[PDB]
Amino acid sequence: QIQLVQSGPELKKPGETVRISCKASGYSFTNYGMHWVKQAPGKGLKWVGWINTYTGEPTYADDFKGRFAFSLETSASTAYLEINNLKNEDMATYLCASAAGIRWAWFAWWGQGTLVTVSAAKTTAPSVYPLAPVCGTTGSSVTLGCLVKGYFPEPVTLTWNSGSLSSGVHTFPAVLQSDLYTLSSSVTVTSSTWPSQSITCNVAHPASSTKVDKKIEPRGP
Amino acid sequence: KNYTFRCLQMSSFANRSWSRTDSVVWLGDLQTHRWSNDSATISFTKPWSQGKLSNQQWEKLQHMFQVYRVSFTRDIQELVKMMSPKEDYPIEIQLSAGCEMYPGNASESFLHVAFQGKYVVRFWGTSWQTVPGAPSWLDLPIKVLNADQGTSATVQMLLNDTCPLFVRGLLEAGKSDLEKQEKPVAWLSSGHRQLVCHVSGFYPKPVWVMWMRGDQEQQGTHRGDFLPNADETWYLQATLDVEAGEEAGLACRVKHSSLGGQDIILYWHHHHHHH
Amino acid sequence: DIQMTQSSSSFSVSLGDRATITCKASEDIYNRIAWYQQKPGNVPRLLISGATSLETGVPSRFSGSGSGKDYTLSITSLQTEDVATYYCQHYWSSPLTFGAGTKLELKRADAAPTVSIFPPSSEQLTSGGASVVCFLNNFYPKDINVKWKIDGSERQNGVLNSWTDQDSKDSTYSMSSTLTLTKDEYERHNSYTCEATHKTSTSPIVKSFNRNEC
Amino acid sequence: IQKTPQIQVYSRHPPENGKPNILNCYVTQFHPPHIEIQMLKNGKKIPKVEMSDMSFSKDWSFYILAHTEFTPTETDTYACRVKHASMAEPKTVYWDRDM
Ligand SMILES: CCCCC/C=C\C/C=C\CCCCCCCCCC(=O)N[C@@H](CO[C@H]1O[C@H](CO)[C@H](O)[C@H](O)[C@H]1O)[C@H](O)[C@H](O)CCCCCCCCCCCCCC
Ligand SMILES: *[C@@H]1O[C@H](CO)[C@@H](O[C@@H]2O[C@H](CO)[C@@H](O)[C@H](O)[C@H]2NC(C)=O)[C@H](O)[C@H]1NC(C)=O
Ligand SMILES: *[C@@H]1O[C@H](CO)[C@@H](O)[C@H](O)[C@H]1NC(C)=O
Repeated sequence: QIQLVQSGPELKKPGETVRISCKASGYSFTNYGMHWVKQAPGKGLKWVGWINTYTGEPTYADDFKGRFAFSLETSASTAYLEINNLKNEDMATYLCASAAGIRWAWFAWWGQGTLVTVSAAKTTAPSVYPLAPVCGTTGSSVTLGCLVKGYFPEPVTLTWNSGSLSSGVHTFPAVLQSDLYTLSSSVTVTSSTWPSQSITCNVAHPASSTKVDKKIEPRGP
Repeated sequence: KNYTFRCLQMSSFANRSWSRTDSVVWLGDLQTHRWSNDSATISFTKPWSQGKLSNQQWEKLQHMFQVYRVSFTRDIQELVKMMSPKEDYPIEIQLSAGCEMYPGNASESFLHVAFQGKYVVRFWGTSWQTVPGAPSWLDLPIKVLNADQGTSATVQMLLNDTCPLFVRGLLEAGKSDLEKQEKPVAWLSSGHRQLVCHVSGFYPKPVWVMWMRGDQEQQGTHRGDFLPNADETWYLQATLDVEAGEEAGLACRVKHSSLGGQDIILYWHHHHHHH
Repeated sequence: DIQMTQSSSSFSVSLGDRATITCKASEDIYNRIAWYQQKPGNVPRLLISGATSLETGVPSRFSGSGSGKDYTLSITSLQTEDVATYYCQHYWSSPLTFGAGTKLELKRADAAPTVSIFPPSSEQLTSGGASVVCFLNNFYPKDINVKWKIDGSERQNGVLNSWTDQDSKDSTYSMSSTLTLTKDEYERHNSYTCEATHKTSTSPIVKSFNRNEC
Repeated sequence: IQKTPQIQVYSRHPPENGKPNILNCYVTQFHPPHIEIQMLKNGKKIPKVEMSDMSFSKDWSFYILAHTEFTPTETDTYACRVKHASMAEPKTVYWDRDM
């Protein structure tokens, strides 16, 4: 039952501070030291350092000295990671892991991780654009698109016909366009089904209370 | 209840950046291996020290041990950070590991660890454990080390299988050394006034030395410690408290396996002692 | 600092095949190496520590090996359950460093991308901007190059790309490429081209549309 | 803690003058293992003194053997001097024999 539970996702602006927590249970807190690992969006694991849960003595990996500080409250078996003056390069998921010192630092137990998002942008609702095929078309099947542009923060949920159309869908990972997010999705059906049956793109952005439908229509003159 | 194979390790830790480790290996009371801190490889002290193991098999062991030595140092240096009293340098770790060989297939292995000259930890069965009496603070280090299953698994294989298998090799390979018979030579000499009977050059250890007046064994014969000679033979002295005039009629008698039933009988005189 | 460099960032294997991932340390780490499996969305899972010792949870098809600087993780026969990223890590001295990770993907017969191009919607145009979207769907292998052409000239500024992970069902990859312009810059030109070079064809797959045509 | 060394000087063979012999200095019962041992002839130290590898017996205390090849004469005295962390002053033990 050795278990590590971390604080929820954090959304912060450049320069601000963040304080992540990590409650341990199922073992004597003072036995194993607490390690911190950083993982930026699709980047692989970097060791931030560790703190001795008996003495309180921290050790920081060189790349994290200054701006990163480990503290703990032995009282309530909780470790803390504090990042000051947040920078874009800090935007990552931070995982806590308990292990004995450094020479026995293989990490069998991991916290679920805490995603810290660093961005100056304020909440913005997406624009949804129906993407219809080029004007005037042979081929057994046909491909329709949907463009979600300029929203913050993540995520949005895109469905087709309220979820009634999930086969032949590709919803792509969002990408940062300037300061905001842009995501696109493509659905493919047979020629006989469109525009015989109406296909509507559904986009929801919970952070701004936005629920928007767009019916895809063929093009004019 | 015969030959005991001992690997003796001496590690000294002065600063947190100075340490050395030296080892000697014994089969009974004959030195088979030496491994000083200076040397990257283990030394043979006897022509037959490689036992029955092939050069490749031996290479595998040497390598196994070289990894162990470096690893041991670093483990101890780190573990000192969580000891009591806090970082109590200097630190003297001693290890005594091997197996006692018996008739047939029977053998029992051992691994004993002494900290600051006191027996504290042994390897027992599948894990390290602190012995009764051992200081309270050792609990965390041993728990930490017991997480290293790889080590446990290796040590188990070494103790259960490797040791007895290797030593049988040695006992066969060095049979003509281990079974040598070396004859004792005796001489006499002088805050208690006493006569000293010196008995030197014998092998193996079992020896019988007694002061005697004729048939009568002198019960006041004090047997000394067994002292080693440079050439792997033994030295021992039996003393007897005597006042001036009690010397005449005394003799030193020596029974030893090498003599073939013909005991040394050495009679006393005016420094002119005789057979 | 001890560097931990894993040979490959990723390679494809036929389901069922023997896989071997090599991790090379910049200096002798005498067996103090751990292997981790991580899947997108999950936490790292420890497989092997001490070079060879498996965690009691881990299936026996996983296997750790090596000595000195060179260490290997091995899977006797890869299952679908095993497509993930694998990290090596030393714990010989501070600082602890992880390898860059080796992502295991699945091998598959080659498949050319289905390319579709999309001119800007009425809504976006009337709002000021104009995005030309190109989908490159269901292709293998993942290696693809997309090039934009406006009136036969290459265009580099303005494009944003997004890639999907290997499809859990059909083992294909997909890509979307978006060229974003102002309404004015867009109405300046005639033809917009989405051009894809891919293993499956010695000459690029070309999709165009003319702005003045229907 | 520390344990003070016990020095023992003895010859390999019956000591007769003019016959080659080996003198042994056997130091035991000390801790820690760092020790200085030299063998002396008439107060000046003997240059060629051979030293066994340090070892320890069951009680965990250290021991070491020093030995030197010598031919005893009637006018030569030999001793073994030891310096150790446990003793404030170096201990010298003389070879004693009937004369
Ligand atoms: C036959 C010829 C004779 C020559 C012998 C010469 C000298 C040695 C003689 C006697 C000493 C007895 C040696 C027995 C110890 C052998 C241990 C072998 C295992 C080893 O190398 N462990 C190494 C390396 O582990 C790695 O490598 C392994 C590969 O074998 C595994 O992959 C493992 O998972 C990985 O972590 C570990 O670092 C291990 O923890 C070293 C420490 C073992 C000794 C324990 C000491 C007792 C505890 C002391 C108390 C703590 C003091 C408080 C500060
Ligand atoms: C005992 O031997 C070890 C290994 O041969 C020595 O450790 C080396 O020490 C120097 C620092 O003086 C380092 O640069 C090397 O990295 C060390 N090598 C290893 C493998 O650890 C040690 O110094 C020797 N100790 C004594 C007292 O001579
Ligand atoms: C080694 O021996 C002990 C008994 O002394 C036993 O309990 C243990 O399981 C053995 N290990 C192996 C690997 O044979």
